[PDB]
Amino acid sequence: PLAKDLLHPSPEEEKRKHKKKRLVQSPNSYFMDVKCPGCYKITTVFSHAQTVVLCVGCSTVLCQPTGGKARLTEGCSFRRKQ
Amino acid sequence: EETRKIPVPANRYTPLKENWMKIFTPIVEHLGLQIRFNLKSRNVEIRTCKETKDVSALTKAADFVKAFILGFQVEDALALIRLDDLFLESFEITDVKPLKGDHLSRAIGRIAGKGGKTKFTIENVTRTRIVLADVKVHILGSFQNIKMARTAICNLILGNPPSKVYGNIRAVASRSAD
Amino acid sequence: VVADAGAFLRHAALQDIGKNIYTIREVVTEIRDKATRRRLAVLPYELRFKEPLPEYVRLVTEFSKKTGDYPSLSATDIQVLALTYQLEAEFVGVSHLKQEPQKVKVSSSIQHPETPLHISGFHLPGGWITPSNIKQIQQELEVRVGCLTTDFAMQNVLLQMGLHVLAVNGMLIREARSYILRCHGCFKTTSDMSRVFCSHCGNKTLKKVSVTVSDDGTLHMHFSRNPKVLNPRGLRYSLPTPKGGKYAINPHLTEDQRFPQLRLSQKARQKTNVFAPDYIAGVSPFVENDISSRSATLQVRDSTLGAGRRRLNPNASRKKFVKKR
Amino acid sequence: LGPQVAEGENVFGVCHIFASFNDTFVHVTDLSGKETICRVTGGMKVKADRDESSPYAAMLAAQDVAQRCKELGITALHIKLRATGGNRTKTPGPGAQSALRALARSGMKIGRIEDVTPIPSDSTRRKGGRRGRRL
Amino acid sequence: VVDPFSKKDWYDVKAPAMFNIRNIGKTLVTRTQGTKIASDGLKGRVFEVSLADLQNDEVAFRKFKLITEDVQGKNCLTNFHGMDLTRDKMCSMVKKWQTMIEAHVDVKTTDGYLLRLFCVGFTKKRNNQIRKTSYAQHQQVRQIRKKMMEIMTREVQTNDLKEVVNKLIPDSIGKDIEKACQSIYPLHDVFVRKVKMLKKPKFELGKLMELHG
RNA sequence: CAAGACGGACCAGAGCGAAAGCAUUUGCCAAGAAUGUUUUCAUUAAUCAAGAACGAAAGUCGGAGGUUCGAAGACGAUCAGAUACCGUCGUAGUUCCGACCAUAAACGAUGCCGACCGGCGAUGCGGCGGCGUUAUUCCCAUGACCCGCCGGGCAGCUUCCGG
Ligand SMILES: [Zn+2]
Repeated sequence: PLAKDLLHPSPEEEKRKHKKKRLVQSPNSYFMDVKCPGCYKITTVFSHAQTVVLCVGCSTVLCQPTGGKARLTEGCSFRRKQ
Repeated sequence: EETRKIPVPANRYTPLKENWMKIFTPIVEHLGLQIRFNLKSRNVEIRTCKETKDVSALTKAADFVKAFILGFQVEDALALIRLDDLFLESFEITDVKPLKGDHLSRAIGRIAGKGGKTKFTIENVTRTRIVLADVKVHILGSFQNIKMARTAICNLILGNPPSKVYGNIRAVASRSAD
Repeated sequence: VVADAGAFLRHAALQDIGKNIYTIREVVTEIRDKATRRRLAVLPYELRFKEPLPEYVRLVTEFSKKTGDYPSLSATDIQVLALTYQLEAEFVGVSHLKQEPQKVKVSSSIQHPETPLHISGFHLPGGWITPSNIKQIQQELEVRVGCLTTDFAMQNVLLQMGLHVLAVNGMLIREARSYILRCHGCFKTTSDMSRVFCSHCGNKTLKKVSVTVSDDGTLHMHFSRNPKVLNPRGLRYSLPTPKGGKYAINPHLTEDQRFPQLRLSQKARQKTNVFAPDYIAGVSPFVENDISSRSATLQVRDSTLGAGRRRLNPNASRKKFVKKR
Repeated sequence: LGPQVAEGENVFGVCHIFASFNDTFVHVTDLSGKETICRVTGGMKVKADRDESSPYAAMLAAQDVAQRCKELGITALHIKLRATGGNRTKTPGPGAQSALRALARSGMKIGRIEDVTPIPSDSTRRKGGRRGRRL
Repeated sequence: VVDPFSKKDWYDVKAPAMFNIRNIGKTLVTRTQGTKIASDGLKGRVFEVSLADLQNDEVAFRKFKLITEDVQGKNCLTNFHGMDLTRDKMCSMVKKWQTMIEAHVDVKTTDGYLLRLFCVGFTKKRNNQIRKTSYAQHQQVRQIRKKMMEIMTREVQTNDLKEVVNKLIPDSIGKDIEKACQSIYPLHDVFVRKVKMLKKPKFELGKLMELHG
């Protein structure tokens, strides 16, 4: 208290903070690259997707909507993009 | 050989554990009764053995342990062990007046008073012991003394201030050949 | 056959079993109970007082600091232990005894430290207290020299050495299981079960750990692998500003802080005893309460009273219309 | 006159001890409860309405019932305690305790102590008003 | 003046074959005086027998209502009528910082006895729990209730009174409910607290013979 | 056996609702907060004279029903002067349906919206990150606990922030 550099805070405090209460707004979501266990097709899936996404050339369910992050089916592979 | 089993709540387990020697020693020493505490059924078990001196001692011990479980001190129920003409009468606080919520809590307050003082004053005049469970009142004493104590408590929990109750019970205790 | 204060405190009529009955003067002069002091003026006088030369006291001291029981014992306990050591050296050969005691081995279980095992009355699934078991329920019951000691720490160091010990019973004891307090900050163990602040780091952090000692000299400690024991739930809460005067009650943070004197009056701290021969002459079945003293208006309570209230965590919800003293 | 039982086994009755807040009833019945054996009130032992619910009347009642049951061969009793129940108070009074102790003294083996007080699930309105009850 | 108990008779009252102890007591019946038959007069009596008086090893907080049906020469043959927990046990089980879950079914046995079963269960505090309360949410409560109804419905429909009474004595239904409800919320003290007799078939004499011996 | 009533204990400084208020099971019906979103619109907002929905209990009209309780009223006791208290019975009412009434210590005796100024950990819901125990070691997720973090809540403790 009484001594806090408001311009340059630690990354731990900014990741701890609510997303609208950061020094500059930044979302907590991401676009993850998903590969089905069956086919080789690349799909891009939002981390908090509300809709059930299907593989285009396989017609296979990739994830289910949840209260927060969309959980993937078992066996699917994913990586966070950039 | 017959037995009596009485339950214990979760809030009286630790007082039972701390006061356990002071409970089981008078029951087994001069009354001659077997005693155990079943942890699975949460029951105090009192039994008659060959060493029991007389009949109805097991009833005396059952009243003693029941009074301890209801919230009385170990010596105040050892009074039930020694004396014959002592009883344990209890009632709910809503039995005389339908009280809801905060009103009810205030009624509990004016059985206790500040620091418990009011309660102790009744215990000084009526020669009883009063235990206040959460919505329950238990009186230990003689029959006429139980009547005086319940009159004081019922007067308190329908609105009377404590000073009027003190004056009334002191006049009654003067009239009761105490 | 040496007698500690626990022999006379528990009324051990054991002068017949022994012949080398040796006691210190300070074990017999520090007793304050009137009944056993009256008993000592009636009992047959076969005991004789004997004082140890201090080389044995020195050696008992350096392995008392090694066994981890030196803060637990007192000075007169060291005197009694040196007395039985020096008589075992004087009469029996000394080479029977091993020094520099063994290492303790760790074996933990899932049982809570507050599980009521080895309590005589309690029974899980028979365990009965009968009139034929009262004289026998003392502790876990199991040639020329012996002890009459009930304190556990002396027994712990004594069986760590290897002297046979006996109690107010007849037959000697081979195994001793009990409880100790262990600090989980500084890892210093105390045999004093009454204390709540440890002697080394001074924090309110001692927790119960069970111990078992064999006659061979093996100590082993049972810990509890229960996360409820080491849970920091109600430990951090806002404390009020420190207050002084004649009526302040501070939150008791250290073992030696100076509290103001707030004692109950003698009428307030009398409990009725019902088996007195003159009890029936009384006008009331119970002792009259204290409603007139100044300690009644200040709501002074006994130290043992209200223990479960202190055990609730302060960051919780009490009932709306109550105040916690 | 009574059951033809060997000395080892006991004859069981069921003693309903109902302590109302004006007197006390000691009602020994069959194990079924349909056929009765004995019953004396607080009022048939003391000749005063003031002392009708007193433990004196209850204990005299218990001795009278115990003697009558010794006459008819019943040696042991199960106990079914009772208060008025319903809207009223639920705890059996000191008269029920006095009757229980007095029949315990009078040579009776005691079976099961069980409380049947008619606790309502969800009651009707109390006999007193909003102002209160009992002085 | 004339003693009423001189004309009375003592009849044996005996339990069915499902229990180890048969003779559950004596009953007092006024003799047949021409108009009313003593055998017919005793035929509608309900006996409240604690289960520890019926089996040696079994716990004593369960009571069986047993109704008599036939008279066999100073023997009163008896049949199962109901079952209920002791009020002391019920008052001890209802603690504060937990949830009470109730269920009931109207279910019919294979031999025509229509019963009403009640089931009580409590949420359990775990052995490492720090929180004071163990409240279950409403959908969890509904799922537990639905599972209890399904379990006791399938356990009573497939049997008659013989196996139903034989599984009510150790409460196999209660232990099955406790084991099956762990995947939703851990249950603490589950019992079939009450069994009611709603409908009985036409009375048969042979049926009581295999129920007795 | 029937009748009407009421949903105890569980039941908490817990929850929901604009308030009055709301607690037996199941099903149906439309609502709603909060949370989550790198969704969409792009100032659409706040407070509001006039006006309008809801509004405990009591009470008034029509119908039904009346278990308990019960104003009035009838008795019995109680006393220099008692006509309120107490006990028994009991009508309107207390219950339901459809119309009225718009009042309470209808309370936090504290307008609503927005901003800033000390701290702490419990709880309710949602979300996130997790080493472990459990659904007799669960074959993988998922429920129950355990440790933190974020958002909106019901509240609490502490403080010489300032008043
Ligand atoms: Zn330490």
